[PDB]
Order: sequence, then structure tokens, then C-alpha cells
Amino acid sequence: LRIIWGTNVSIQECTTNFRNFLMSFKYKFRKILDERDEELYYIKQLNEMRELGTSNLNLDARNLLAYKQTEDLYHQLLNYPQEVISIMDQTIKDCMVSLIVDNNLDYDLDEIETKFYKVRPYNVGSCKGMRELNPNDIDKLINLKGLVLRSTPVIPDMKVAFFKCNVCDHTMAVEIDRGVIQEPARCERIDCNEPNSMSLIHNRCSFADKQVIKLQETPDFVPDGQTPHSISLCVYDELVDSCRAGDRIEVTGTFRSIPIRANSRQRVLSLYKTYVDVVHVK
Amino acid sequence: MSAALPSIQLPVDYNNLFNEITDFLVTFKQDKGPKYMAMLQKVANRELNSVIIDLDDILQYQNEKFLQGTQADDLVSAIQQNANHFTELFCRAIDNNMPLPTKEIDYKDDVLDVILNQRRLRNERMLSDRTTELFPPNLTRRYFLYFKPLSQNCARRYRISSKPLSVRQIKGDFLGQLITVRGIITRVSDVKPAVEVIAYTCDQCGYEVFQEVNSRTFTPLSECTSEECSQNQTKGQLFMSTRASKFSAFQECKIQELSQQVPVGHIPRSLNIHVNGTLVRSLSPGDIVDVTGIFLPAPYTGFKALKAGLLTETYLEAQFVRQHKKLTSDVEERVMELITSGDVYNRLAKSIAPEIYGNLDVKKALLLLLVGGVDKRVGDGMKIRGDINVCLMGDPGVAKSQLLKAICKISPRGVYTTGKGSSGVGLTAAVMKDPVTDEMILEGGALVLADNGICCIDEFDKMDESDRTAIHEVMEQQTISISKAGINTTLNARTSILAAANPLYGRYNPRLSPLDNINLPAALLSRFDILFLMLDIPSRDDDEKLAEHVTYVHMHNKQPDLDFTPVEPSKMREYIAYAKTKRPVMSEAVNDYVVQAYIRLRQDSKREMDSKFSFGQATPRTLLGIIRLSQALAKLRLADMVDIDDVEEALRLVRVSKESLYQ
Repeated sequence: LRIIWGTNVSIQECTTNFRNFLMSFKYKFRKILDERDEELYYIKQLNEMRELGTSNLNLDARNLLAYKQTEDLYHQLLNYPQEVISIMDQTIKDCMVSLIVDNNLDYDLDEIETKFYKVRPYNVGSCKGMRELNPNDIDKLINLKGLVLRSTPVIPDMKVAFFKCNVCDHTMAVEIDRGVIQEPARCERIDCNEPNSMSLIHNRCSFADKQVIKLQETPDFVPDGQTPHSISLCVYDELVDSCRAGDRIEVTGTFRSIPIRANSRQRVLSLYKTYVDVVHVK
Repeated sequence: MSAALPSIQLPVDYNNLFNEITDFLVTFKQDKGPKYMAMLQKVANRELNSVIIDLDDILQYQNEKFLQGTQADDLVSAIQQNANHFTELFCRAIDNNMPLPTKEIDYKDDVLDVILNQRRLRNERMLSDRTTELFPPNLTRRYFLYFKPLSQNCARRYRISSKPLSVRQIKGDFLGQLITVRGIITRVSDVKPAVEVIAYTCDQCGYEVFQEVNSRTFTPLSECTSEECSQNQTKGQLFMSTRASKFSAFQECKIQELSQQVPVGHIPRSLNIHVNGTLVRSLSPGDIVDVTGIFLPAPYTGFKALKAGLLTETYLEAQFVRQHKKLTSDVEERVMELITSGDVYNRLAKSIAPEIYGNLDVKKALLLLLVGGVDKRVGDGMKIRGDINVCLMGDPGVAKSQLLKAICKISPRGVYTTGKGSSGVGLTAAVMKDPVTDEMILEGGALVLADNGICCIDEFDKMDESDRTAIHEVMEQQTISISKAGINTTLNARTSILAAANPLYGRYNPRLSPLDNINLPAALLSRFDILFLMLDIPSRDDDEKLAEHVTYVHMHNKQPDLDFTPVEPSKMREYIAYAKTKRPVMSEAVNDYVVQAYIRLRQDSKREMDSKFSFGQATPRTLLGIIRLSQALAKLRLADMVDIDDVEEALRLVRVSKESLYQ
């Protein structure tokens, strides 16, 4: 198969593994909750978003341990949680096509096949607070229980750039997808023009949203000496303006750390700052 | 280079110590085989990451070098000379004598397992891919080192470096050594990931450039420096990587002095301490502890010319912590000692606070409230009142403060307070100034941290503009909040109140009207349950006994007497905690006996109607409180006997708490 330098994860068996997990399910999981429903919650809901148009599937993600297969998927999910969502976002759009190929009268077969969807695994495992966050927890899922305090308005992100030098007309749009904007040093739109002054027409290329939110843990069974400390949030999608400040929270997020510039005007840097990146809140 | 760059020839070298750590191989057979090698096996199988290389295994190793008459230099000499140099030659001795594949890990069951071997094989196959950079030794450790000195009778055997010196005398030649200091830990920061290794990827060659981590500021390098992706017309542009960069633990703390070994002069000063390895998350604010560790100064690297000439601002680096002074689980033998001996109403009354004269009524009124218990599991949305509050008043000269507050410093989770400091605005939590780290945190007072405990207050006439709000808001159920311009979130309220109001000038005149000295009528006559008094009447027989009472404590130093065996406070604490796990349910004859009690409570209170002595006009809020303390005393003395006699103990207390002014 295709093995990556970065991860150790597989190829699209999980697509095939999801489909037999999803379609041949109809109920499971009674064995842990043995007290003593003929169709799975996901199956009817998969038809529901098809006729609502929404882009969000709130996956319980506590089924791969309640299914005989998908164990290695399940433990890769708690171990490479940036690639495996990017694999799973390809499946749901294609699994939507797997219901679209049945009846060809279903919303003209183009427009619900252009806007992307996304998934939301949540309630995965459990944590207990903040005095357990060890440095080895680099790319894992964390299940916090705390309190939101205050917010900020949205600052924008750099998802696409724009350029134009002083020729008559040049509307290129360079992508970034990094921490590095790359630039040319030669002209364009002619066969003979020198290394010209390339200008940065900033207010033309589109930007999405982003919001940082400050959290402090709820002082839960604190031993009457310790002060509840802080951590921050970063959201990307349309979970903005729904996390208003002042309510109890249970977040479902990944982990990330960033460097800081030590001098404000140099690129020199080293006690890092971390944060979390939310995939789904509650 | 010239101008005194070479030094004098020193007789103390390192190669004589380098081979002496080579004979720290399997040779120490006194202390099942090589015992320090046995600990080497319980780390490689990945369950614990702290070795302990003490001085005991060095001194006994030097004890059985008493017979080999050869030149063996001293070890505790050099390791107190320059202690920090004794870890880098140490790790370069373990690797030649480390048994590597002694564990069994297949795919999972180890963090960062297949990928480091993926990384190692990606560098191992690239060790022979020409038809090259070795690992810096910091990459493959997955372990740390530690040290531990001695202050036992081995120091009195034969010969110091571990006397608990204070911070005051420490500035001399004690810089670059290993010294322990006791203190009190304050200013606990958090745990942040520090850097020890690096990995830049350029996405063209994949050759991850490694470097040692220097001080807190450093700089990335260029992209045309490598061996494959360099040296052409195209160079891969470098950037960082997270998962291929191992990160450590780090947390900062500050010490002070014991306030008993300080001289008569100056104030004590602080000191900086760090952590490494895995001693982290093991200190607390208020720990009367001591740390043993090694010494080094640090450069400042900022504004070093005009200011910062040769200032030093050192810290100490930690090595060991020796912390001090810390339910049917090998403790049931003392729970039986209360069950076999019995004696609830009197021996426990003499147990808590036996250091006064008389007043067995009030020492009994408090022990019932030190157990509490869930009032009623209401289920529906009827949040009933619990946790009644008793207030005191009167002006004795027996220093009333250390009567009540001595109970608070042994009772569980019961925080002390006073008038100054956390006033009624800072009784709850608020937002304040912080250091250069995350400001606008929610700093608290007492009630946001002492939930469901004891709020032992004094000085009730102090800061009353904020306090008079503060007492109602906890007597009112569940509105401890921060109604500021920051947030409108509200937290719980479940704590009992024990108040002691001081009178007006001189004595409270009992012939005058009461409430001449307490300023809250509405807080008292309707929202409390019971009162007391500490009035002083002249009486000859008691005071000479009270005179012998206070003079007996001076010639000796001990205070105990009067045929009472003193009881350990853990025993009743276990008895309270066991009593808090019962919660009996009342019968029907008890509510039949209180309706006749309240009628007899109604009729006589509706006879006086005067402003001479008495308070109250028989509220049901007093009626529900007398049900509250009954099941409380039925909780502590649970023999499953909720009956007429159990509540007869209850009205026995309300009649003696009342009319304490009639003398």
C-alpha cells in the first residue's frame, strides 16, 4: 500500500471499512449496556442532510469499539487526528454519491455534490481536568470540562492570495496552504519585461473566519489551595457566535503548539505556548 | 591564543573519573543482583522514567574500597565541586551498558513507537544510500537522571554537603554546587512544553537537521546547508515539524523563608527554582518542604551594554523533593473504639476544644453542625434550605478569637477569615491584575473555594458596606456570583456560617435593650436559628478556679486534666465522615411530636409581645430548623431510633441556647 513518511496510516480500506460498518449495522452496542432500534441513527440521518443540505455530521464516534472491525482505524483516530478526518471527509461526499447513484432525480446531481461536508467526532474517551496534560500529548483528542470567559471579534485568515505588478493587467492568485507565502521575481503577461515591482492588492482575495476564545477550567474538586488556570480556543467553521461567553462547556478538540517571537522585531524565538483546536463543542 | 588563555595545570582531571564510572559496571554486589542495574530494566520496558542515583550506592561502594590499597579519588568531593558536570559524562557511560531489546511491544501499547523506528530506519537506510549525520546523543534517551544526598549517621560515621542551610548565608562559594534549602513554596506556574531537540523539514530531501537547544531564545538556520536538497539550483525551503520534535516538562516556583530563622532585621527574599525530568506536578502553594538540587547562574542576553553589566540573577536547579507534614481501609479499628466505648454526648464534647472553662452547652451546639448531611433528596425543583448557621455575641476577656478559630484550623475544609483583606466584595471571586502571563483570571476570596464547609468569620463590624450584602447572599440559597461587567455566571452556595459579633463600647448593658450593637435586624430574627452569649457575671468560686486555670499553664507547659482521655481528631473526622454516609429517614411519631411542640412554641411566644428581653415571634423558619438539627443529631448518634426521645434531645438545646441573657 501507500505508506507515508509522516504517519503510519493506511490507504482507503477505511472507506470500504466505513461502508460495511455503516450499512450493515442497524443496531449494535447493547452488550455493554445489557439490560434486556431496528435501524441505525446514522442511516436515517444520512438521508436527512441530503434533503436539508447541511454540511455537518455529528458522529458519536463511540462505535468503532462497539464494532468487531475498525479497531486500527479507531486507535489511529486518537493518534493522527488531522489526516484521518481528511480521509473521512472524502468518504462522506462519495458515500453521498453512493446514495445519489441510486435515484438520479435527487437535487439535480450537481449542487449537493459541490459544497463540501464535514464530520464531528465527539465524546471520545474521557479526561478529568487540566492537571494531567503531559507534554507527550502532542496530537491527541482531549475532552475538556470548563468555563468560557470572554471573546473577541473575528480576525481573518490567509487562505488565498492575490498579486499584480505594474503591467496593464495581471490577476494571478497564488495559494499558500503553509506558513510561507511564495512570490515571483520575474514579470509576466509579456515575453520581455524585467524583474518588476510586484504589489500586494490585499483586499481582493477572500478570507474566512477565525476566533480565539479564552477558557478557564471549572474548579471541580480542587483541593482548596489551587487557583483555576487558563487555556485558549481556536475555531474555524461556523461554530462562531454560538459559543457565547458565560456558560458551562464540554469541548472535543485536538492539540497543537506554536512558537513565539521573543523580540517583537526579530524572528528569533522558547517556552512555547499551546492551545487546542475545536472540532465540535457542547 | 595569547594573553593568559591557558590556565595553570590542575591535578583534578576528568579522565580519572571517566574510567571510574566505567567501574560502575556490574561490580556493586553488596546491594537481586546488581541493584542499580535492576532499576535499569524497569525503565526500558516503558513504565517509569526516573532513575535515582543516590550517594548511598557511592559511599558503600567506597566502603568496600577500604581494602583495595590503590589511588581512588574522592567522589563526593568533585560532585560538590561542580555538580552539573556530573550528568553528561554519566549518560555517555550508560549506553555502553544498556540492554536494549529487553521489552516486548508489538504495534500499540507505547507512545511514539512505530514512528521513531520509522524515523530510525529512515536514517539507518540513509546511512548507506550513496551507492550522513549521526544522531546527537540527546535524541534517543527516553529517560532522565537524578541525585540524592545524605544527612544520616553515615555523616557521623566518617568524613556535610546536606545541612539544611537557609537562604540567608548562601551567596558565597555555594554557586555551582549542590545544596538543599527548606522554605515555603509560592507562585506556582503551570506546566509548559520546553524544547530539547529540533527537526526542520524542507520537503525536498527530507533530511531533518538536528541541533542542541540553547537558552530561551534561538534562531532557525537557512535552507542551503544540507547534503542532498542543497548544492543545486533548487533548494527545499525549510520549515518546522511538531511530531518529530520531542518536548519536555517545565514549571517555575519561588521560595521564601520559614519566618523563625530570619534575623531581627531585614525582610526575607525570594529565589528561583526550576524542574526537569518527572518531579513535576508534585509541589503545592503552602508546602512546608525542602528541595535538594544543583546550582548555576544564567546570562541575561538583553540590554547588556548600558544596563546589565555583569549581573547574574541566578536560579537553582532541582534534583529531589522530600515533602513533609501531610473508610473501611485499615482504619476501622479506631471506628470501633467509639462504638465500643460509646460516650457520644459527653466525651466527644470534652474532645473538641478542652481548653476553656465551662461552656459545655456551646461546644455541643457545634459538633452537630460539623457533620451536616444532605437535608432531603428533593428530586423535583424544590431546592430546600440546608446547613443552618449559628452566631455568637458577647465580650469575654478570654480572647474569644482563639476559641472559635482553633476549632476552624482542625475542622475539615474550614477556611479562616477576618475583617481586613477578603471583604464582602472580595469574598466571592473577581478579576484582578496578574503578572506578565495570562491576566484577568478569576481570583477568589473564600466562598468560591470553601464550598460546603466552615466559613469561620470574625470582626463583624468591619467593612460592612460590602459584608452586609455578603452575608445575605449566602444565607440566600445559590446566588454566589460575579455580577460584574465581565460575566454573569453564578456558582453554588452550600457552606455554614459561624459568626461572633462584638458588642458596643464597654460591656453590652443587659438592662438596656438588645440589638444595640448588632446592626442587622432583618438578618437575625428571621433567618437564623439559635443564639448564645458570653456575658460575664462576678462570681467568686468560679474565678479563683479560673485563676488557677490560667496560672497552671505557666509553671509547666501542659494543660490537660479532669479525667478525660484526649482523642485524636482523625477519629471523630472518620466518625463524622461515616455518620455523613447514613442519612436516616424519619418516622411518623416525630412529626406528630413537633406539631404539638410548635403549638406550645406558638402560645408562650404569643404571651410576652414585649421589647424588654426576647426576640422572635415563632416563625416556621424556626420550626423547620428544629427538624434540621434533629436529623443531624440523629445522623451522628445513629442507632436507627428517630423517635420522641431523639427530638427530646433537640428541644433540650433550643431552651438552653435561648434565655442566655436572663442571668
